[PDB]
Amino acid sequence: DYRKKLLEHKEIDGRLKELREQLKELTKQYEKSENDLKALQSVGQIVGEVLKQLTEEKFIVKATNGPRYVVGCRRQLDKSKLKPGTRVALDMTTLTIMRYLPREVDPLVYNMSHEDPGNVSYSEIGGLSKGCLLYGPPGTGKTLLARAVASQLDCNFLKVVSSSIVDKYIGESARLIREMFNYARDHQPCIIFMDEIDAIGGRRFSEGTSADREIQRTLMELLNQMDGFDTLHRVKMIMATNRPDTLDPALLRPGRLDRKIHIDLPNEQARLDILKIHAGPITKHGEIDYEAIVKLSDGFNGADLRNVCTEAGMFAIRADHDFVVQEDFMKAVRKVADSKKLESK
Amino acid sequence: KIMKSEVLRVTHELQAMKDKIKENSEKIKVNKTLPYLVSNVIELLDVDPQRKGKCAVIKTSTRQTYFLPVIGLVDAEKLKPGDLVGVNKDSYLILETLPTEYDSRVKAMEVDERPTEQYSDIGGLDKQIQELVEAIVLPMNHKEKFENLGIQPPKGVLMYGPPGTGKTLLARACAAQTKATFLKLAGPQLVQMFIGDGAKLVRDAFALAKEKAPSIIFIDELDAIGTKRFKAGDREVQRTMLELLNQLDGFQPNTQVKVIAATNRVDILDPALLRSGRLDRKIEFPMPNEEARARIMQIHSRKMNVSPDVNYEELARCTDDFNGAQCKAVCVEAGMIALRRGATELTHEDYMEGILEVQ
Amino acid sequence: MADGGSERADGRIVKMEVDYSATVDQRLPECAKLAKEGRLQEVIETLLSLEKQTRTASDMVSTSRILVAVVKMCYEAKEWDLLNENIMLLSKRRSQLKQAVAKMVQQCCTYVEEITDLPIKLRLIDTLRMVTEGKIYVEIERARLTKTLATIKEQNGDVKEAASILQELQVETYGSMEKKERVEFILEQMRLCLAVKDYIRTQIISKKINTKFFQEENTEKLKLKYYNLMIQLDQHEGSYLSICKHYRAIYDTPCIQAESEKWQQALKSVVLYVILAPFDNEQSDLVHRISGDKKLEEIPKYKD
Repeated sequence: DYRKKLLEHKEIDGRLKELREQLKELTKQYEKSENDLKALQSVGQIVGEVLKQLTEEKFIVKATNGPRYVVGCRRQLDKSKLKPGTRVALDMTTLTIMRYLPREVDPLVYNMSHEDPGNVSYSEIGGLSKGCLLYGPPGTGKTLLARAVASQLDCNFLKVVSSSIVDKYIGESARLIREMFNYARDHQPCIIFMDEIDAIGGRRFSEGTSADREIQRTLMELLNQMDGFDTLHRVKMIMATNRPDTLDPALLRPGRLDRKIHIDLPNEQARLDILKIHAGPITKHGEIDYEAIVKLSDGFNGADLRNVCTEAGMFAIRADHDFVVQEDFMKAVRKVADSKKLESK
Repeated sequence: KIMKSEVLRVTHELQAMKDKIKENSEKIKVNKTLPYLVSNVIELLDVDPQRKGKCAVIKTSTRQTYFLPVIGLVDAEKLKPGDLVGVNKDSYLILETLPTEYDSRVKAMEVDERPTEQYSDIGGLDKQIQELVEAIVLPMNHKEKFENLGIQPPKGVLMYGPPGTGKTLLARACAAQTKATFLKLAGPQLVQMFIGDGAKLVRDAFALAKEKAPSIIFIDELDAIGTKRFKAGDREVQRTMLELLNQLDGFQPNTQVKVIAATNRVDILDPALLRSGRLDRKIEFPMPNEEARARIMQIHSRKMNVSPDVNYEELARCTDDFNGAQCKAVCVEAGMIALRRGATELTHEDYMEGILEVQ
Repeated sequence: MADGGSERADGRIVKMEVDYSATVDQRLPECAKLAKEGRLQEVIETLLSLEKQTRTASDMVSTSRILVAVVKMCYEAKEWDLLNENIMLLSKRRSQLKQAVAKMVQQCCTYVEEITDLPIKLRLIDTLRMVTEGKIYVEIERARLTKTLATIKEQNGDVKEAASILQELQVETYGSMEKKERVEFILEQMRLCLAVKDYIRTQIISKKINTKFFQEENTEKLKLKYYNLMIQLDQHEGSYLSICKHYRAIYDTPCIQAESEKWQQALKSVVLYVILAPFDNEQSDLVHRISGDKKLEEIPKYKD
């Protein structure tokens, strides 16, 4: 009688205290609405540029539209940012200065913003313990690793695509080799990725045309800046490709590519580790046996092993079964992997 | 319960807040009614040293540059360098941002809602088309099971084979089953007179696929521009093409709308087209035999008044090394001269008459 | 493919049991062409991880009972890149080289305690020239041989090699990323300095010592002991300012170890650097870093 009323009143108090969270959470956003409505009251600002300063207090501004004006100094700001050569902002009333406007390339934001999150990718590369060559034996992952450390820190996102040395006009790409590598020599930290270099890696065996001679001339600038009269002790380049046969044996000198990393799945612990990191979100039956999948797989591609395992998960979803036994893994990874061996020419 | 009696005052304050938000929330309609012009927005992060640094660069349509910080409501897809933003008369604030992509010559390339033909128009290809029918039905309805199993559908499917096989009308026939928006694109459309057009066409395709609703983008004649030359125009198509491959390799959020491709020949096979997001689904579509051609010609000719005395042996013998769209042209031609033959019923000589007529 | 050299390996280890060094001279042409061939990158790795164990196993059998070591040191001392001179395509492996040098220093480590005083000076004088002739290494064994020789030079009484170990240490500490081995090998900088006592060398080496290291990525346990062993010799060379920035960072030492013995050293030197602190600015603010600690008032010098 008395002992039950404390628990019952605890239940009424429970259902009474469980209704505040449905309102007090959205009231912060509702008040944030009026906070923004009070934040949109700072309006009517214009821009300008400073060329010549006569008086330390009042100088000449240059507007983007073309007409020039002169403004004063606001009591809040100081003479630090007031020096000429810094783009600033102005107001329509009294031509006061609220703050400055830092310059940037319309494109510099694109070249300095593309970023890729994910910090576990550095430890999701599997059992893998002045230039690096990522060649193309029967095993993939050249992009998941470079994008794994590049997604970890990379200190930048200086990606160099092999399609940026096209130079449709006269082949003066030396301005871009010295321009971008001059940016690499300017910025103290720099990491360079060179993916799919086989397209620009012509062996120039026979007499090349004008299209090949300019690309091989950019390769001559690469020679002149790797083993020429310029060291590359601090900058690092990652030459990724697809076929390790046409990789410019003139460029295959060990003076540039110190080590060679054959991206494959040789070790049973590396294939088992990559199989376990790719087999994370998949659900299976209690019968688990990875040694048959790892043992039967010999010299395959990592991401394509993910595509074959998920292809076996779809072969198992054809029968719309929630649980997925490893029989379709052995027979579907077996048969589909044999089809990859057929299409591995 | 004496300590829990103060909750009533809190609920009265909250319902009073809901009663008082109607006015300041009501002026949203009269202040944010209509942005009268369109102004381009360029994102540029500033630093104030709360007193936090946040600003943006504005450009009006009349070529006038002004100054304003990043303001408005809660932004999720905003803060991108886009156009068609909300702005009042003279205060120049940002109220309603909406992406423009406007250059309608590329935006309105092929505005198709849905086609008429379906997958039940062919015969003898279920063993090789069933994988594609699954690969378009299960990624559209079974998104829930993709989290229990951890499955991400591939975005590049290579529908390759000899020409004239009707792969375009067949992929469109499956696009009727996709129920999504169908958007064609031709290979020779990337080669333009001006420079950098292919970047606008590719970023436009991923602008409508990325921005718009879940759709279907089927391209064809990709082999006509997929040449791996070692100036050259196909190397410019290597700039645009390798740019697209960079947008299918460097973009992990590419889990959105797929990109279906079809090549009429595999002579110049680009080796860089092998990836989970790239053209990994390589299902070979050979030339249909006389049996399969009699099947697709029978189902494509099931509407005309065909004579029941068809043993398919004469047409099976005459159809040697033919294709799907060729027998479709024989069916259409038979439906063309069968009208002027007087007999409303399709005869048996019209098959070889059309075969020797158009071929 | 290594399938040809594997049979020669596992068969050679069985057939090579009692034969003298002449059969090794017969093996020289058998392994010269075997090292010249095998262009495969990942396949011949086993052939180089077996054949080297066959020739070094024959070196173990030859060095087991009787050893003159003259012809032994002449074979490797005269034949280093004989197989690397005909092959114009350097496979840039750098995978079995670390196992090569590490296995050589492992066998020399099993033969380095007490075998015969004569060949050790020529073998070590050979490998320290191999340090200079290498120019490409992880900088682990190159420091290992010269510090395990320098330890013998400590009791040998010849301190002339200080310029050698401390001159080669700069080369052995730049060009690679060493976190643990750099601190374990950095004590040699101030190890022989008690015998050398060169002021300009102390000026070159806490300068080269404290370049980039504050707390992290370097654990031993005995870190504070080496901290006391770092700037105390700069107090020997300096007069008073050397400990102003030294005795201000030992406040975490009582937190790491027992606080019983910290009263005699840490809480004694907690006042000397603020007494010897400059009178301009550091005296004004540095007196507040020690004020407030409950252990400060317990010292009888608190009134001072």
